[PDB]
Order: sequence, then structure tokens, then C-alpha cells
Amino acid sequence: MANGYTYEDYQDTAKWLLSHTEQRPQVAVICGSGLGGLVNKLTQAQTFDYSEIPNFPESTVPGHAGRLVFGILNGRACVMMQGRFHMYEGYPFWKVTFPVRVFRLLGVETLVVTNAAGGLNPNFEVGDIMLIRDHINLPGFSGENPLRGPNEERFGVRFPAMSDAYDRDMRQKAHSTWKQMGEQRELQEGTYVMLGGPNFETVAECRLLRNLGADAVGMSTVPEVIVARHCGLRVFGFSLITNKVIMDTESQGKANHEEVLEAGKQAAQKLEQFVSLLMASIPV
Amino acid sequence: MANGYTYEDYQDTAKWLLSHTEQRPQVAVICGSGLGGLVNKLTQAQTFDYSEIPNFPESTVPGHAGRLVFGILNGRACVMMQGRFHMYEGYPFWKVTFPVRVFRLLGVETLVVTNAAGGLNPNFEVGDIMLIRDHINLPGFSGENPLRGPNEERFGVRFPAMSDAYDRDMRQKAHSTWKQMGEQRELQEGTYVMLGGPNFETVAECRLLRNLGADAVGMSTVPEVIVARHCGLRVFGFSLITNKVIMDTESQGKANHEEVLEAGKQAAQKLEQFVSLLMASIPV
Amino acid sequence: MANGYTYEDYQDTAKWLLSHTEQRPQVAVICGSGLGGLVNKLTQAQTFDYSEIPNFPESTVPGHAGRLVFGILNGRACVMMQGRFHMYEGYPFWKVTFPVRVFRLLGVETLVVTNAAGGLNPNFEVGDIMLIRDHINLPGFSGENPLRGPNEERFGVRFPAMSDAYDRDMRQKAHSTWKQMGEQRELQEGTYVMLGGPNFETVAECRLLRNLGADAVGMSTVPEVIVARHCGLRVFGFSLITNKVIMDTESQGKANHEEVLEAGKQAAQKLEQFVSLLMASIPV
Repeated sequence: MANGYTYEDYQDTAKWLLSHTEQRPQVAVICGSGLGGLVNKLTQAQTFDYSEIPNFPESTVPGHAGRLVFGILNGRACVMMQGRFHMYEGYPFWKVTFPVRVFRLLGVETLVVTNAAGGLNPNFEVGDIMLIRDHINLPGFSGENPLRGPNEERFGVRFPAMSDAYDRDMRQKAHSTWKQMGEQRELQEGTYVMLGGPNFETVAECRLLRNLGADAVGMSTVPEVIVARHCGLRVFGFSLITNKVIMDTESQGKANHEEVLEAGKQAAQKLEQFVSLLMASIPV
Repeated sequence: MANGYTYEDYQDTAKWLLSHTEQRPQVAVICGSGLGGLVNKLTQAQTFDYSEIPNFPESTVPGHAGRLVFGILNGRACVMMQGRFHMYEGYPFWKVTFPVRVFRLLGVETLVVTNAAGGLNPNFEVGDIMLIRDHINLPGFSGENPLRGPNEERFGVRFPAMSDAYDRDMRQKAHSTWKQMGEQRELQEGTYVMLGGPNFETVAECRLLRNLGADAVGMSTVPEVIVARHCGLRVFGFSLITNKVIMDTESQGKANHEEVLEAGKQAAQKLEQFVSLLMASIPV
Repeated sequence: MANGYTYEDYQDTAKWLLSHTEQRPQVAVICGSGLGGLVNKLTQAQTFDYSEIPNFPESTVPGHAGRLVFGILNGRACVMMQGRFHMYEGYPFWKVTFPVRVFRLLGVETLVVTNAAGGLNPNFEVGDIMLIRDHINLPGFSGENPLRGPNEERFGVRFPAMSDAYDRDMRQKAHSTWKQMGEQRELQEGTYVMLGGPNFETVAECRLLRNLGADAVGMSTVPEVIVARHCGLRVFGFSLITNKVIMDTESQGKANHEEVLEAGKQAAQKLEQFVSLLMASIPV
């Protein structure tokens, strides 16, 4: 069905959270596959299992702890989604994106999204970090959109713009921070295309996706970004290139969630330091 | 769920309409965003709010009055949908397209569809009128189709052809009429691509859509055309180019429903005269 | 809703079948539009109407007999789906693909899929047989996938690979068999793209599909292949090019299910002999 949550449902969850923690984060971070380690840098951390939070869905995917963690990251108060929800789990987008609106009602102003992704751009290598400059919402083309149904004007407008989805200032700061890190490999950047999943792409599909102008492919993020932008949140994020997608038929190989998770560990420290540093650049 | 309306549901609504008006139009016109002024030229006009008509859905979008108006346009009896329904409102296509089949059961033979659209073809300018020569149904690729489910043979066949959707004769007459109007700007023509919405497209999505061979993009029309063709209605229509879609990242701008509606006013008189004149060209 | 069948539902149907036939096929064949004649070569044939089989959906499309036939084809025991299910019938993919998992639970190891398809590659001619080398799942891009929802690990993994969907060895054997047949026309090969239907494509849509790298277009097969691969079945199949899709606007013509079915008859004997011979090449 279309969005089942009323404005009050979001409000109730927000109030519940506010009454269970003294922390008041202005930044929210959604950790994708193999990126749950970001919470490790949090001090004064308070954890809530998704099942404790009224109205919150459940992370069923491996590598998605399913915990909402409040804490200080590089002197900045934040709330992290250690694990997220995906359409392929059977969740409609209005459920997948539930936390984003709750965050808005908590006083959050900035949303950082991260995910594991397959590289479509041939110049990418496993371990690359790609700053998301733009996206292509394939499910959206068919009408599968978290905003489908009556519009809640207390959140945003009926026809929100998406061309400026990823904050220009933050991406600039992101590049500056990367340089301060003295990293060898250049900070990649590009377009992230989202598809439903859960199966991995065929060679024909990959070629098509690259030809559409996509740099990385995944099964998440985009719906959260759309909902964030609809309610006025500043958004920025990145994809951890966990694998090079098979672009030629029978080229000895096939993607697997194992390599995805395993990759998240080698580049864990990398993006973990990066995100912590970015906290300082996030305004307010 | 799949189509919930039985053949009788359509019949009941048709009979209700026939018993409440003496008018018997052979032409139906669906007015899109900012095009509700077309009813203004109607004489002997009788209006029914969608909420009065048994089984009729509700227009919730601004600029969509939500009234079915019967009247004479240029000496021709017609029924106009002052406002339409969209998938992004939460309506499945079988609800969005309900009126089209009712029109068929009223004796209507021709359907004129109009809409506001973003220009993908760089040669288009705001205020341009694009005769729809063909379409690309993105939601249809995924199976979201008003014809999905058991086929009602009393309406049409199981596998209807769409390659000849837009009547060739009418488009020719349309061009001739435009010339008689002595209009400075040439009558544009092209392919209309439909996507779900309600958010506006990203730059990457726009580039992709243009590359797919689309001339204009919108969130309506196509489902009505498919249903019309399935039940044997002659179809023709056009898009009012209300805005030039941002084709380059951060090129100082973003689409908005306001500019869309505001544009519909400047080009209102334009397409209003055009449609009135086309009445004479519609056969029978 | 997401998959409604529990593991037990599949098991119950499998046990029912095993207790009603002594046959134990290791190969399953799904016959598409106009290909129901393949059962004619079966000896020791036992037929079950889909309506007799607990949990089985119903074939509503003409040319789809709706019978599950057990028998010997070229000395090899097989089970054939004389007719299949399609999304456009109103069936969610978890219902369309129900038989594939039942086959797995019957001891089946190989799945042969066949279908009628429109040719996108200009080199194809009506009557051509195209070995499916790869596919493009458009509905999958939007999330419409038979695997959507909680994953049944007793069938397969959460994120199955699809790049190797069509068995390389079988396609090689397929080509060898074709040569032994002394056929004049070369055995075609390519990518099959699936879309929802039930309407036939517009010219713009066709151009787009070809540009995406598709060789043939249809409204089936892909979901069955995904489910087959998820549960470990060896898969291979082909499309009977029943028509050349209109690639140019108003080029005197339009597709129809009649020509589709009529074509299946001329090339019936052709692919019928071909499939029977392939039985010998299928391993185990």
C-alpha cells in the first residue's frame, strides 16, 4: 500500500527517542553493507536495537547490525543507523525511509549516506571511495517512490527537486578533507544508480547501466536521499566500491555478498577516518 | 491490486452520466497541469465534480480542478476532464484510467490528451507546444500497466498494439491547423516519456532520458493512451513545454510546480485556441 | 504482497506430484506461446491440469494449454509446462515462478525455457531460433523480483549471481546439435529483454530496447530463470522469433498475438526436433 505512516507515527517515534537519550544530534549517518564499524569511533555511545524503537523496521541483511547508535564522533553529536533497510527485503520505500523523517523530527539537519557498490566506471578499483555526485533512480521511473501517495506538507512539497540532491559545499569539503588525509588513491566521484535486487546484475544489464551514465550500482540509498531532500535535509554520501562488475560475458567471475563484506573491512579504517573528519566540515 | 473495476462498474457510471446530461459528446479532452482553462470556451456547459460521479477518483493535485465538464467547443459537443489523476497520488493505473473507459461507454470515439512537460530536446523552448507522435512507457517496462490482470474482451484484445497509438491523420490536421493560426513558433513534435514522480529529475536521469530518444518528460498521459487504444478510441494529444530540464550538474536552477503552472497561463490562450480549432478536424 | 508461499507449500505440491506419477524427471521444460506442441513427442505421457495440482496458478493466455505433462522425450524423462504464467495476467512473480521451485523439490536439475519473442536485432528473421545467452530484467530494475522478501536459504542464497545464468556448456552443445540437424539458417544467439506487457511496444520503445543491447523482447522467462538459478538449477533456453518489431514510425504494420501463434506452428517442428535432440546433451 502507499505510505502507511501518519505524521503522528513519525512524531511518536521521535518523542520516544528524545525521552530515552539526552543526546541531540544534528547529523545522521546511515551505514551500508560492511560499514557498521563506523560506530566504533563514537564516544558517549547509546545504542537502541531497531526492535526497541516504536515503528522501526528490522535489518534482516547480514552485515547490518540493526542498531541506532547515538554518540560523539570527532566532537560532533551524531545518530548512526548501523545497518539499513532495503526494498529487496520486502520493504516498501515508505518503510525503508521511515528513520529519515524521524531524524528530521529529532532536529537533525544533515544526512550522510554510505553504501557498498559495484563499480561500473572502468577506472574504479576495489577499495575506491566514490563521492556520490548524482543518482539515477530506476525504481522511481516505474513509480516505486517513498513519496508516492498523498503529500505531507509538514515534511515538504508535492513536487520536490532532486537535481541538487547532493550538497555542493559538502562534496568540496569532502575533497579537501581527502587531501588532508594524504591518501594515495584519488577520491572518486560519480553517479550512483539504484536497482531493486537482490540478485546481482548480468553482463548485459551492467553494460546497459554504464551506458546510462552510471558510475556505481547498488540496491539502496536513493530512496533515503529523496525523502531527506523532501523534508529539507542537507545530504551527502559515498559508495565503497566493493567489486568490479563483470562487464564481459563469461569473464571468469561473479559477484558475491562475501567479497562485498570482506572489502568493507579493508576499506573500513579508510572511510571511518574520512567520515569522522567530515564531521568537522558539516556546518551549524 | 490488479484492476478492481468490473465491466458493470464502468457501465453504471456511464448510465449515471447519460441520465444527468442531455449532451452526447463524441470527443473527450483531458486537461493536464495549468490547462484547466480550456473549459472556458465551452458553451452550454454542465459541470460535475468528480466526487458526484459514482466510482470516479479525486484530483488532489493543485491546478487540477477535479471537474468533468460537458459542453460545446467550436460547435462540437465534448466532455472535458478539468484535471486528471496521477500514479504519484497513490492511484493505481486502473483508477487513473477509469474515466477513459467510461467515455467509451458514453459513445465517445476520440480522446485528446494534454499535459505539462519538461523539455528534453534542446531545441524546445518554454511555451513550445509538442504534438505527441509517440511515447515511452517506463512504468510499463516493469509491469505497472492499466491493462494488467484479466483482459475484458468487451473493451478490447489481450495484446493491443501501441505503435500506432497517436492517430496519423489528426497529427497532420494538427499541423495544418497550426499553420492556419499563423503562429510564429513552429508546432513541435516528438516522443513523450512517462515516469512515476512526484519528484523532479536529476541531471543524470535527464541525460539518460534524452539518450533514450525522449523529447519531453512527464508523469501522466501514457496510461490513458494505452487504455484508450485498447478500447478502440482515436487518440491524439500534446505537451505544453513548461520548462527546460536541467541537463548539466549545478547549472543554476531546479524545476518547480509553480513555474509549471505559471507557464500554463502564458500558453493557455495559445493551446486553448488550438484545441477549439482542432474540434473541426476531428472526424465523424 | 511479497512471496506468499512457505517452503512447505512447495513441498506439499512436490509430494502430491511424486505420489501421482511414477516418473522422476531430471529435466523440466517450460513451453511458451505457440510452443505447446513439444509435448506431442512425449511417450509414456501423464498429464495434470494446472487446476488439479495443489497451489498451481492458472494459464489464462490463448496458446497456453495449462497442463503439466510428464513423459519420455528422446529416451529422457521430463516434465513439461504446456503453457506458462505471465505478470500481465495479474500474477506476481512469486506465483509465476511457483513451478520452478516445485521442480527443484521433485529432483529436477535442469530447466529449459522457451518463449515467443519479437526480434530487435535487425539480422533476425521470423522463424529464427535465438539461443538465450543473457538477459535484461527491466521489471527487476524497479524491484519487481520473484526473490523479493525474506530469503529461503533452503532454496538458495540472499544475493544470487546472474551473470552465469545461461549454462555455457549447454549453449555449446546446442550449437553442435543445430549443426547435426543440417539446418540452413544459422542458430541465432543473443540477449533477451523482458518487459511487463500486455500491450506491444511502440517504435520509440523498440529503438530504446535495441539500443540497450537487447536482441529479442518478450513478457516472460526471466523471472523463472532467476528463481531457477537461485535454487541451483542448470538453465538454458531460446526464443522463437515470431515477429520483426516495428522499428520505424508508421512503417505499415503492427504486432499481434495471432501472427505470434501462427509463427509458432511453422517453426514448431523445427524447435520440437531441436529440443528432443538436446535431451541427449543434457548431463546426468
